[PDB]
Amino acid sequence: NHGRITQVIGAVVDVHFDEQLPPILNSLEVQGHTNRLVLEVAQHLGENTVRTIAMDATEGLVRGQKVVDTGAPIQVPVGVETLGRIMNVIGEPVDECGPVPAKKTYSIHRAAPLFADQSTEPGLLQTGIKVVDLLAPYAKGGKIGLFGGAGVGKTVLIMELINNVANKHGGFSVFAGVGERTREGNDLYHEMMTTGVIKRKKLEDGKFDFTGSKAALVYGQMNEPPGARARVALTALSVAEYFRDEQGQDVLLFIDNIYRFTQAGSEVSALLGRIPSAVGYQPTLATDLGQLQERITTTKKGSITSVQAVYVPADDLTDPAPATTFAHLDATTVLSRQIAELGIYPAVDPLDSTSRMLAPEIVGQEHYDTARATQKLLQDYKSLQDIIAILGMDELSEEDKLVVSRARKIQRFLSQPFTVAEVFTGKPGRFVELPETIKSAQTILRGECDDLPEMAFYMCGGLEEVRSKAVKMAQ
Amino acid sequence: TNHGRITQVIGAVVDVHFDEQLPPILNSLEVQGHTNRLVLEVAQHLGENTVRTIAMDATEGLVRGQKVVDTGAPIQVPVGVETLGRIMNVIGEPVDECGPVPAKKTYSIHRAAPLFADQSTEPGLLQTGIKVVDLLAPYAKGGKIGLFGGAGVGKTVLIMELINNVANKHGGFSVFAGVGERTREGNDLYHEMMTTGVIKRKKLEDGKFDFTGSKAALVYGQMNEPPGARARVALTALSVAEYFRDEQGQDVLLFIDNIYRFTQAGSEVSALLGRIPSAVGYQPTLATDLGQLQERITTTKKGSITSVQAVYVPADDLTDPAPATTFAHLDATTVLSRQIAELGIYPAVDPLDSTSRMLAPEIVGQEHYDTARATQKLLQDYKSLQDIIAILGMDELSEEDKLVVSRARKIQRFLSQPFTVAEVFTGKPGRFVELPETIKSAQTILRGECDDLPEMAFYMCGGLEEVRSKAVKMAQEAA
Amino acid sequence: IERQSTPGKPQQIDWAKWESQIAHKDILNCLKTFYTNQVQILDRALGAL
Amino acid sequence: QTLEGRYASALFRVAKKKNQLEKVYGDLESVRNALKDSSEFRLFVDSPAVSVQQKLDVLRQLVNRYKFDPLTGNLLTTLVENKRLPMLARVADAFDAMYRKEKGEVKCLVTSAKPLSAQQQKEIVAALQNRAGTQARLIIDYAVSPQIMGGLVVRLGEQVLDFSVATRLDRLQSQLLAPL
Amino acid sequence: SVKFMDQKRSGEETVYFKKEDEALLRNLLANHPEYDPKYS
Amino acid sequence: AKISPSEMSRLLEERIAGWKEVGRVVSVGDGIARLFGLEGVQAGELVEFQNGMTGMALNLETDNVGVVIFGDDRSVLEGDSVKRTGRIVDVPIGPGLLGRVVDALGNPIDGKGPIPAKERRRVELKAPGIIPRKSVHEPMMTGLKCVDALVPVGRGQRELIIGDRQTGKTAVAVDAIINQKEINDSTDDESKKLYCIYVAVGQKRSTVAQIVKALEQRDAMKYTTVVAATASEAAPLQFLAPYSGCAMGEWFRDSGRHCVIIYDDLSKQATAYRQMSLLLRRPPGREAYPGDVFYLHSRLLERAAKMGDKSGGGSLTALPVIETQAGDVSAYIPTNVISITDGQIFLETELFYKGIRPAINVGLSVSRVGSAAQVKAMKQVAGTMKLELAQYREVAAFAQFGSDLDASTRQLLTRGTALTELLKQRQYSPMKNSVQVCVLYCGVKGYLDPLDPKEISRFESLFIDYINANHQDILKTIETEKELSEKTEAKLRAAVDEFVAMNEFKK
Amino acid sequence: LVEKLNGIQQAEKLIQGSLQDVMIREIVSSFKDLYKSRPELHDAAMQSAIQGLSMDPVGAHFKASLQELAKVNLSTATADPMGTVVQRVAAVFQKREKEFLDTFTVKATEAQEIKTIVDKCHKGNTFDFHALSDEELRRLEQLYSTVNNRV
Repeated sequence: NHGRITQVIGAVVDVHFDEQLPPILNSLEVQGHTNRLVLEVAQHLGENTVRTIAMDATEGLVRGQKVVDTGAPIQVPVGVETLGRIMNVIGEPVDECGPVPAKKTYSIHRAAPLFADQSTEPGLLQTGIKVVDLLAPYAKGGKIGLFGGAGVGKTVLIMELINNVANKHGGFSVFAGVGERTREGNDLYHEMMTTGVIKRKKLEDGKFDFTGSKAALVYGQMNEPPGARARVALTALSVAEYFRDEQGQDVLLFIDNIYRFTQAGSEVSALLGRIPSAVGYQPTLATDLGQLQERITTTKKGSITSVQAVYVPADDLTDPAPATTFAHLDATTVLSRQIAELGIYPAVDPLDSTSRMLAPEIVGQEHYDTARATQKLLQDYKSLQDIIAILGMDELSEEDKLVVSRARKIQRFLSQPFTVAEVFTGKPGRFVELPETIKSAQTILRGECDDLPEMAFYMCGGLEEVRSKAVKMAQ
Repeated sequence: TNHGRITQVIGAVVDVHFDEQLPPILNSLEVQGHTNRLVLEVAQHLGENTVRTIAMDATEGLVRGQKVVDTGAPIQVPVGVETLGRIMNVIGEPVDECGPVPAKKTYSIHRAAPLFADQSTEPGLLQTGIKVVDLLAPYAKGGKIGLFGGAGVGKTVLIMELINNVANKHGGFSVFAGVGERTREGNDLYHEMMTTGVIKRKKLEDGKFDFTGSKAALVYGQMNEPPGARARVALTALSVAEYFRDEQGQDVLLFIDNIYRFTQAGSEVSALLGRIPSAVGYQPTLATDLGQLQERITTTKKGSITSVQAVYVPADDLTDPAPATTFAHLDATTVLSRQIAELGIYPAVDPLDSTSRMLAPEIVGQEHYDTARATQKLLQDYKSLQDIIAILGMDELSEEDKLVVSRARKIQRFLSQPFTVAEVFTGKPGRFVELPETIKSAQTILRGECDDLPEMAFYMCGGLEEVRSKAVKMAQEAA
Repeated sequence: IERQSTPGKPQQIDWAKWESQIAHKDILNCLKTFYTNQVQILDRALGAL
Repeated sequence: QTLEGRYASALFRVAKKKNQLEKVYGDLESVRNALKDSSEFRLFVDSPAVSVQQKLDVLRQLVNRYKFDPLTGNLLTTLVENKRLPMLARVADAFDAMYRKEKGEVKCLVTSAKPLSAQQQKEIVAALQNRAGTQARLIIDYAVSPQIMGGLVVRLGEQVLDFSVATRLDRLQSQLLAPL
Repeated sequence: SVKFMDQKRSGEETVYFKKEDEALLRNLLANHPEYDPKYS
Repeated sequence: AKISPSEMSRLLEERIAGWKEVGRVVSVGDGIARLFGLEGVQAGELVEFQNGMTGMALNLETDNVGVVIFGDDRSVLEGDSVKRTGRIVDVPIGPGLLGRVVDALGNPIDGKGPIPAKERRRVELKAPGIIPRKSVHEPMMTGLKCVDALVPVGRGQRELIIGDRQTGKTAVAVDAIINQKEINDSTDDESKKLYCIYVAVGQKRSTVAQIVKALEQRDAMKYTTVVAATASEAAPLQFLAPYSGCAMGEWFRDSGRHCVIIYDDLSKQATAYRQMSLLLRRPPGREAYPGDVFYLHSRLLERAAKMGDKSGGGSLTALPVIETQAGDVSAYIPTNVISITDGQIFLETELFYKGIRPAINVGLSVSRVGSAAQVKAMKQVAGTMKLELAQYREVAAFAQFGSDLDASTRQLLTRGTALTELLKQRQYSPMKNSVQVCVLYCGVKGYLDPLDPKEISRFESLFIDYINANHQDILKTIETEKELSEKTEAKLRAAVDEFVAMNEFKK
Repeated sequence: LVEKLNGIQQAEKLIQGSLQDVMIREIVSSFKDLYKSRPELHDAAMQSAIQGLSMDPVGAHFKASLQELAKVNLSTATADPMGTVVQRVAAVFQKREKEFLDTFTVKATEAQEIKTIVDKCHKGNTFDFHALSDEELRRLEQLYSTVNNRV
């Protein structure tokens, strides 16, 4: 069906159809335009008028231009041909390697799986990181959140988790970038082509053969309108739903800056004519997120493990966006700037971090008791911060001084040099198993490492490294 | 009677169209064709023979074009000695399930306050039997009293104690108005008043009832009711009391629970009525809507109304606009605190925030005035050592300062007393402390004739005899 | 033991419902026959012991 | 109800009272046809470069130079005084859509291609015995989604009788996809 | 700092005046035998 | 069921016949529709579109009508016909809901059969008045120790569970639900059985499935029902789910039976109401909420009540849950819900990580009903426990500075540490009332002061097994008489002495 | 047994659902073809609307196809795109019923295999014992754990 543009406001387009209207969420293609401008219907307004959000820039549009309704929502290809390939929100590849020769295409918008088609089986992941392996165990087939501000190490943590999981996974995987830097996107693409996660081969006739790849890529970055930022996670979720529905495989889904999914709505609803909520957010701030999250769930067919990085504006965890997002997660990891200023990396706050897979019916009772003792120790150390800042450690008793010593020691021991940090840290990476971490924590709590110094636990992994560093520092 | 048609419906706001003879503002309209009785109160005139009204009951089930009948007068509540011993709604309807009110008269809840020429009377002293109240914040017989406090500090408990210690001895009548409080509390108050003779219900063989005696009237606009009811139920009870004041010339008591709900019930509808919100969400017409109420509550040369209003203070913030404006309308003030109730000192009255217009040497003698001011000076001196004690310790304080702290702690524990209605919380019996006894005990404690006694002998007593008895008991049990 | 004597017998399925609610009624019959053939021998062993 | 609804109701009322109906009735059709055929009167109405005095002068010249009643002239002067001249077309549509109503309705109607004088007669007589309004001046149109079966709107808003093929088909299908 | 100082103050005062009340309860009945119910 | 060819085709043939109030959609957006027509609509009634979707009419404006949709707006197309059914929004009630999982409107989602219930009930109703009520005198056994002792709960109460995220809010309610299976199995008197309703607003279906699994693993579903209005479910369903739960509970309240209802994530209801009013263009207040939040929660919580002996004697207890941010209880929603409840159960992260689980702060937590909702045998111990814990809370902060104190204060510290280590509990491990009485007796009479704190966690368990093995008669006597005579006192003391003799600990 | 009956009931329900779904889809497609093909239906619909302004071929054709379907015995039918709506729908019917019975019944090939290769090769008059057999007895045991766990 043909329609005419009547009004244009930034990332919003008002269209007029004569004969028959299109439903909501339907796609429209603008014809008198340089690129392939796509509009997603959002509302109906009467007078056979429709409101739409543009997946690209509106510079060049005219009141009178012609628009064609495709009759269905946006369609992204699916199959094993999307593997080892980048794809924007409209499915168009921007890898400069050819088209996507996939048979089937799925709609960007799908209803979530029902209540009966769900299976909450408790598993664990081997991340190789001490803090999450001890105090916030990650759930195989569940959602994981990395909450943080700017410059605390979410991207580095996601790259480490990629290195330590996806390569040792075997199944498929997906990465979505929602308003992140193109630099780090290209870096991830090249690291995957290096590590074999993406296996590109150039045939003699210019074609390519990505057979052997184990990771898809979807990128809607900061250089994109809000309409092209609020519809990328859904594309990635369709690409993963094809795998975990038909192929039956277990998939991973790493997402970078899901917050942009809301930010776009914040820079769109004002133009769509909606009343703002407390801090300018939408009244649909909870439903627009739940309709995205409920599609992420383990079922009887397959499984999606998910790792979402959640921005926290102005270091405020009480913002509505992260407040709503906290309710949808199975595991949590809240990074802090106060701990990063101490040079500790990963700057994970083990008290704000939590999980559902910490109970003794999942992990053992030695693990549970060690985790709870560490949490008690760190809370008892936090409770003395004021009196230490004002008066000093001398006012404290000896039990409190021992507590402070062990808390500083276990803080410095919960710090790990990653492999991807070697470019700006120099020190080699340290994979760490869980029982070694548990033994080290047990010993540090008991008192078998009080003789050692405090700076001997900084970036050492296990305890043999700590003891070797204490030996070398004795000189 | 005119006839109108509902035009649109938005929550508790209803627009109505008349073909002719618009009703004045504040008039009452009855909806025709509804399940139960539904009354609307005109609030604004919008134009084109259209008015905007507030429903007393829920608008669920209302239809556009439904028919409406103007009554030609605002919400008229019945009045007389027939409302006594009985519970009433905002619209005068009974909810006690005992029959209809056979009143020979009705008064409009909307009236004009008494003018300046109708002066007050002398500041009569009111004896409640409470120590800190009778000492530091004496209640006036003919003036307004305020009980400010958050949740869990003992407001309705203090009102129940005041009812037990005043309303039963009072020879005139009395009124209670529950404005958006709990229904369990309403049931408990009704049962206790039926128990303690304040209500005298006598069922008859022919199915009727007889409330002869029963010097009390009850009005309820509780939380379950919508806005429009919670706002006007206070006017209803106040008209019921104004009747006894003006005509019968009686002295009247007027207890009100959670007057703050009035303001809340304004703020719930103002934005629907088209008003712009004020600073922190309250309505613009806060001060006028509260003063039109409060100015009707005053003593005149025909009668007197002693009022006692409980004021919810959200988050223990006295800077909120509602209590900030309500403070100026009161003769006696009583502010309850959580930091004191945490110490088990009940009633948790803050004597450094409680005030009273009556505490002056010409009304209460200098034996009372100087005693009260000395108590307040002692307590402020004790408050001005908390940081020194928390940082350095009692070792640094001189013996003068230690004496001060001891006497202040003893006063703190002594102002506590057990109420009769708190037996089901403490188990202890209740006390009635007269004012000369309070003044004697306070003078003694400040003079220093009880430093030999301990401190734990005060936290449940109603005099010095009980203090000495408790100290005696603790000394005997010590050996 | 306590578990398998607390509810007693709340299961006691009634084939009048399922014969109506199901349209095949060809394998349901043999299944019910198996059920009634096994419950007999169960109660037999029970009363025998 | 709406602004144009108010002005149309006022004009209907006053012309039912004092002057006549047929004069203003013919006037509204002539004015709408001039608006939809001239293609410059519309811009004259919408443009703000035209002063209020030039507007009133051109309107009075149209009054003198055409069969025109004083009621419509007062209507136009009021719409100019209140900056509602762009609402002319809308007002005309409302006045034609309850309404323009005592004598005879105007209705829209759609087909596939040219029908015949025979079934045209049948259509008009059937719609006339249904209406019982002795005057009906209709429209023909061509939209081919409703395949050939005659859909229309007898212009009073709450009667859009959708005698069509595809519409009944889709409604039936969506009905009979019900469960059991 | 606030709950800290408040609770420290409360505990210190409680201990101090508990000791003082113990001493006064020891030395009461001697200096004030007219109140001792043992002698009444 | 039925067969296709001979039956279904005949039925559809009989179904097709049709020809010749109603309205038409004018605007559509964000799960909300604006219609033109239907002048005879009741404010609050259900509305049906021509595609199976349902809606609820709220804003009866003059020109248009504002409907909120129970699903996605892709079905509505700005011109679709719309018809009113005349029914006010209502839900089914009965024992057919027990063991089943349903949405806000009574439609099941377990996937096993329909809802066999014939009688329905309106969602929004008038709460019962002052006369058909009575005082709260029966207790509601929560299964926990600190609750059942220091913050008791009655039948007819409305008690808030307020805390931060991941503090043990849902676990308290699930233990309250699990503790009732023994009480219900050991009787056939419906006046004594306690049925349960769990309303999950805003939760995710994975969490709801985990809760259903935890209950089925313990046979705690034959007396419960669940009402899941999750995040994917539209705002009107999240708005109506708690009222649907209260409607399902009023059947128990009115039919002489008892009930308990847990509204989980009650702030998501207010979020959804904000969403609806802002998309219906109603003006906001502060933090973008409307002014009708008080009338939103009062309507819901005033339906909890204890009825008199003439209205059957039933009850409906309420246990709402609230998540605060940074412990700010000075906010608008926590303040509103606190000002309309008969108690509070505060939960803290500091206490949750210090080792106190459940992390209930017994200072801020209160219960206005109190001892009236509490057994005499538990009163006797809990009074002393509250006094001792008050003293310990007063003194411990100063004591922790390493000062040297007398023995009368060292005893206070020892007993407070003992009680604090007694009130800890594992998740999904509730206990009977008699066992709580026995354990708190052991803790209060001084059989834990010399013992080491870390040992108490097994002193409890072993003692429980001992009194469940050899001293069932004491438990039965306490359960029946609901008091501690001198005989039971002496028997319990002797049992504790025998246990301490038979066993050995670090002190 | 109860879980088995719940599963079979749900399967029957979804079968009949998909059945009526396709029964409507195919009738609709058939009418969309026949209308555009035949000239007569146009003027018939014209006359129908005209007389309706005071049965249509759509309802007529629907009712006709339903009546022709009600007495078909879809078991006796032909392949998928076989034209006549009964031949279009009975393919789906039979295929879905086969994919049902293969999941809530044992297959005759599985029967025949063991009946003819495994069991009677042991012994006759009573089929006494089983040491006289290969290791594939273990496979027979696995077959047991399939069969009883599908039935």
